[PDB]
Parts: sequence; C-alpha cells; structure tokens
Amino acid sequence: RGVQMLLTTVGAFAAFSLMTIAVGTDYWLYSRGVMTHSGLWRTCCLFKGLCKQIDHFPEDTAEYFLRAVRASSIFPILSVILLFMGGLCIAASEFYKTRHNIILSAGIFFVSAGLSNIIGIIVYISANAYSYGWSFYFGALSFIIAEMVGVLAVHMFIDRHKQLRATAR
Amino acid sequence: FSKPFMSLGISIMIKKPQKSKPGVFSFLDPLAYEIWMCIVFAYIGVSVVLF
Repeated sequence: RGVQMLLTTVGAFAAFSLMTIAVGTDYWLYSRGVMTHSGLWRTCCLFKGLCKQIDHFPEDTAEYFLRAVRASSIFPILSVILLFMGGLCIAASEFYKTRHNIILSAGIFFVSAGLSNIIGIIVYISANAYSYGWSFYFGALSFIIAEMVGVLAVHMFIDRHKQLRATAR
Repeated sequence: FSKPFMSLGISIMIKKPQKSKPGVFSFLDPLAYEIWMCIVFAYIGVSVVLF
C-alpha cells in the first residue's frame, strides 16, 4: 500500500535529482587542442581552470532545425519541467485523493516526459559529431528509474481501479 | 674481381602485419558502442508503452 507509493515517490525524487545533475555539469567529455568536459551549457578544460560557454549554434533546412534543437537544450529542459510537473501531480495525488483519474494523466505525462528525455538524449548523442561524461550515465540511470517508476505508478493505478470496480459491485 | 657468387638487389622492408584481431570487441564493431544503449532504452520505453 503505502510502501509502494513511498518507493515510487523516492524513485521520482532520485530521478529528478539525477536529471538536475545531468543538467548541471559533466555531461560529456571531449579532448580539445587536452581533455575537456561539458554540461550542455559551457565547456571546462581539464589556461587550465578557465570555463566559457562553448554552446555556439553557428560555427538543407533540416540541419538548421537540428542545430536549433541542439542549441539551448530545448528537449531536456522541457523534459525536466514535465518531470517536475509530474512530481507535483504525484504529490497532489498522494494526499487527499479526491478524483481517482488524475493519477492516469500524471502517469501519462510522466511516461511522455521520459520519452522526451530519451529523445533529447538521442539528439545530444546525434549532435556530438573521445569519451563520455558521468552525467550522461546518470541521466540514463534516471531514465531507467523513471521507466520503472512509471510502471509502478500504472500498476498501482490499475490495482486501485480494480479495487474500486470490486467495491462498486 | 672473380665471378659473382651471391646475387642480390634492392628489396622492400615492411612492418609485417599479423592477424591482430580482438575478440568480443570485434563483435560490437560495425554500428557503434553507443547506439546500442539508445536501442535498449527505446526497447524498454516501448515495453513501458505497451504495458
């Protein structure tokens, strides 16, 4: 009962924290002219110690569209905003459960936020064209925890719907 | 001089490459080592969609 809900809540909280850490720094690694890390906003070298915003969008129209999407991180920022909205919806549905159908829309928004985060990871992997950062693996692990939390949330929702259907008869 | 006893000429010296083929690392060669992770992520995502 409450154990699965608390596990889903701490999984959503850990996924939001790892998404924030993926937004922050150390997302990728690229050897410049010496190694240098990047966190999709600015690059920092391994002289040594200086940091600057190296997310310059200039140096068919599909290349300009892909460069515009890769600039300023349109997909993962909106994905993190949708994850925060899903966490707020799960917190509003945890206490005073009046309507028994908002959890389905919250889970649908949570799965769509996970799919958008995976799509943004695909965009950031495509725009990379030599190693990888740790925040990329942290964002992948947060995507795994988000998928498992969505499965647990829809499992609790179908269990609550089956309990309501059994209590209605 | 006498008659030549050993004939010779100009030849080519190379590094003599061997069959230096790795094992499990040779399997994940042709596509990538990073696209497969996105493939598995889309796999578990589509399974989440189905469930």
